[PDB]
Amino acid sequence: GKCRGLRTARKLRSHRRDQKWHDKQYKKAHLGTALKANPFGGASHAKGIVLEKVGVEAKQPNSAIRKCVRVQLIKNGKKITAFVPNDGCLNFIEENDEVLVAGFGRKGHAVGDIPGVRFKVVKVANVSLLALYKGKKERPR
Amino acid sequence: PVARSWVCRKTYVTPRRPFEKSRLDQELKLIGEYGLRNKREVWRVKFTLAKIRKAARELLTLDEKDPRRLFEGNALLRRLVRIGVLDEGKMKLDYILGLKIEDFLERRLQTQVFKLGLAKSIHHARVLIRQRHIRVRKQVVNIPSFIVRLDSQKHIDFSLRSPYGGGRPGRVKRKNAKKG
Amino acid sequence: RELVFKEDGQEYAQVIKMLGNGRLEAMCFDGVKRLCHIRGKLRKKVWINTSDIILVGLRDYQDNKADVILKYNADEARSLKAYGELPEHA
Amino acid sequence: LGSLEALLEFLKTSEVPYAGINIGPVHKKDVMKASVMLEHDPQYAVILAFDVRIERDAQEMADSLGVRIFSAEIIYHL
RNA sequence: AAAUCCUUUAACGAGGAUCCAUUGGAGGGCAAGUCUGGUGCCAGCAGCCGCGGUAAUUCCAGCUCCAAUAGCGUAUAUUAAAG
RNA sequence: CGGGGAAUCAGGGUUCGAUUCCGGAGAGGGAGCCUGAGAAACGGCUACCACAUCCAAGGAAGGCAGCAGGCGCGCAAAUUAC
Repeated sequence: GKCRGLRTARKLRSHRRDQKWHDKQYKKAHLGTALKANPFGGASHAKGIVLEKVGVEAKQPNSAIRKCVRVQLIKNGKKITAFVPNDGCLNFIEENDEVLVAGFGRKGHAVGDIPGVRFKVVKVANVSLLALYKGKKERPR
Repeated sequence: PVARSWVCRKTYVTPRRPFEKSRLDQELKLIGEYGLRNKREVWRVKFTLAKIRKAARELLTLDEKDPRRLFEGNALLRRLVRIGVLDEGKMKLDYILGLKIEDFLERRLQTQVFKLGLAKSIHHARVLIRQRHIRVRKQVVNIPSFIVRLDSQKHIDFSLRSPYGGGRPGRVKRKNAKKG
Repeated sequence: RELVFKEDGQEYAQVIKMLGNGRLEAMCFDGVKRLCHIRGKLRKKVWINTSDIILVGLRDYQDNKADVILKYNADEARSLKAYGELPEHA
Repeated sequence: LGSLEALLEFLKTSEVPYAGINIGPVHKKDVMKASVMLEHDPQYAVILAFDVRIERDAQEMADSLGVRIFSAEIIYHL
């Protein structure tokens, strides 16, 4: 039962205000705990240096070696694993290059197949991977 | 601080569902019938009609004796009679709700140039207007989306300079005349 | 099936301590021990045992891992013994 | 730049590989490139700085991590 | 202010009018191909369900088609959908 | 920083508002004061704290969160113009 009385504005507001914390989205958002834990720290894209290339196996129902890159970020200097998008894009990357990585799409969660990766590489050595894939540019030498 | 205004407005609303048969057809019929460039031009007229309908709807809710409703209602009806989507007989606020997109698309300069028989196709009219051949009153307009006023209808003439009307041969005729 | 003397970006390995959930961890004839993943078609169809000779697809980026291409048996092992494979037993 | 060539041809003669090069004073991105090296080969994670101003944020970041910086105005010392 | 841009107007300027329209898709959600080469649970696609293990409607291509259009993808904060 | 407001939106609401108008605040951090109707002023001074320029080593001079511009920082932002 909800109190409906004309002088229950404080009771309703107090209840609604404190009961919003049991909402997953509101608590993750408003409490400054997601931000510090987030490797980017509330930034759409982030830049890093490549450690090494790595082959991550897919989930149980369908088997394949997903090509990925271990990258250390520039701002906070912590290690993450980024998934290179299109076919043969791993060839264009080399170890110890400067790489711009973006969120995958699902708001900092995993993908259908590739487990334990949040991020995907968008630029390599200040050149877009789409341009290197479509051959509109060439890796600067 | 700068002596500039930042009063800019969006004139079209995109549809809620992007891919929907029955809708896409209806918009393409409108384009096909009135030779419009893209679906932005149909959404523009939908948005303008919607805003007029919302103004009529929010006026209806007020009482029949209110000075504000009377003044605003008369002004809206006067403007819609002026533009030529109604007549003096059907000049009640209730009838504003009984308009549709056809009524507004009929008043495009492109459409009127085609309907008065200056151009011989709905596609030819848009080109003819854009090429600076058409003029209303003594003013040369090249805007297909120029919405013609009811009293301004009875004179759309060829701009005098124009080869078609004025009497001066263009590049093609000049070049053919020199090599003739 | 025919003999396959293929040493073209892929190495022969002796399976040792095959513990994992597909992990494997065998000892390659040329280099050091590596984790050789059970490739799609070898998941349920072909069974690799605790001590076995395998041709592993040397995946050269990281080099601390690989994937098992082919399983061998006694006759093919004895043949491989004959040409090129160390006096290491089969 | 002349000094940078001089240091690189010395490293070439002494047989040491070099990853990154830069002109001007040392910054926190430079010590971070020295840090991202530290994972690979602990010895190689060093900055050879000749006749340039070390920054406080770079120096304290270098001391907080396992990154050493060789500062010297006379090249003999470097 | 002096110029620029625009408007005005002599001369030149359209037949692959080569004076060239892109960005994303074509199994469902969701508009559009069980067409033809290539690869063979490898390479990759896929927001989600899923497609790939030798006739792939979904991968890399060719052709064709759809969507919006001088714009259209992608990531991320936020609003409606969220009774 | 707070308002005037902004985005979205059936009705109710939710979220944003450093940013051209109004009010407040501070000129690297604090503190003290001269002049003046008005300042605890920084394109005024005096001292300390942090940085840093010239030097004949005796002393001297500092303040872009004004317009340009540069370095740094980072995913993120223009011309040393008339």
